[PDB]
Amino acid sequence: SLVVFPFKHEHPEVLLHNVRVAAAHPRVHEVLCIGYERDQTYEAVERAAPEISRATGTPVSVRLQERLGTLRPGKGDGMNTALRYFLEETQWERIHFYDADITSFGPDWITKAEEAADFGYGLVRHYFPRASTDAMITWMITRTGFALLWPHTELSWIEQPLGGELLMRREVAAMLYEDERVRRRSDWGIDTLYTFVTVAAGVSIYECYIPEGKAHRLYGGLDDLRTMLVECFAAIQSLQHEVVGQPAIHRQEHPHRVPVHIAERVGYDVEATLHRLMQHWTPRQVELLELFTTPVREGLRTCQRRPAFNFMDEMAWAATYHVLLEHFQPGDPDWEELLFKLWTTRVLNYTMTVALRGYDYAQQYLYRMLGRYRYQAALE
Ligand SMILES: Nc1nc2c(ncn2[C@@H]2O[C@H](COP(=O)(O)OP(=O)(O)O)[C@@H](O)[C@H]2O)c(=O)[nH]1
Ligand SMILES: [Mn+2]
Repeated sequence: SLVVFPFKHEHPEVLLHNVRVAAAHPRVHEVLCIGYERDQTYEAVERAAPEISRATGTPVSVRLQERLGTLRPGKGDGMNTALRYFLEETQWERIHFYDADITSFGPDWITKAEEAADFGYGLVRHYFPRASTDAMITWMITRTGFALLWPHTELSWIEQPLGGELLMRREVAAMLYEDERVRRRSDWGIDTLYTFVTVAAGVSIYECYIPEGKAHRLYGGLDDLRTMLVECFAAIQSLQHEVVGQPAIHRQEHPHRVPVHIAERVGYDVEATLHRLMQHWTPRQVELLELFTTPVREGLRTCQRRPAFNFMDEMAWAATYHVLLEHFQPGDPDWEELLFKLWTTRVLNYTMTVALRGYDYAQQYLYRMLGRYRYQAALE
């Protein structure tokens, strides 16, 4: 198999460790690191490369991402450049992706995936336990969107649609490299694209569970995620009129109980997030609210004077979602900030009226949210 780690600003030690793990694995026949730019990490890898290759019998290659798409040049270009290398410069039967910044990586990751592929699945997705205030894009944007737009489909049932850890059969990779909507998505929307398209094409999917969780880079306040938020919402938006094919087999490994350290983690700085809600206002944003339902309009307007979020419950979010699908303009600075504030109030609502009632309570809620969304959408 080919194992790929795409990287941007990672520390060298962290990535080289993971490369060492993959290179040591009996089933891995090459590893490719795909860099955003040539930096300290890129060079570090390049010189450790031929030395790891002889100690293991596995070639390791570094390469720059190239401009294959047309949105922000970001992770998409990275993964697609990797697709091209896999498909055009090698004859390997399978391709693995794993985020570069993982600190809990081990060979069972690889093993579990390969075995599932042996079992016959076209695509294998690693999923993990996550803290109840993490994954807020995943739930509030990606899964919610898939549920509101494609209720009868397998799409909202994917556990981790933004997740970067996965394995594909060659033909699946080829199919994806050849799909214009996929190639286009050079920014953060790549994972959403791979998820959507593999499902839509009737690829057979297995989601295997990694109990240890994903130890990666940590994040402080909510606006760390702002670009990602817009790009991820954009991705859904652009798919909104697509149609989905007959589904294949979709099965998911049963999840273990959550590590205590994970159930006990807090995803963001509440104070700072409340502060941020009252910032970066413009008259244009205030006028743009006129597009929204009264409680959302009035809700968000209050945020100019003081933080408000009780209004942003599950129904209000769905209504807000429909307006955004219709009027949101990627590239528009005001729409971008409005989406951010708006998502922000949803997260806070969820944090105080759900996450605070406890981990299990939150998880049960989130799944029931999707359920209710799926059911509402299929009546209209
Ligand atoms: N090649 C490439 N890799 C990227 C880019 N942006 C992010 N990455 C990598 O994609 C993976 C996910 O990035 P990260 O910020 O840690 O994702 P997150 O944990 O979900 O917030 C990591 O391996 C990053 O190094 C990019 O523009 N190009
Ligand atoms: Mn990460």
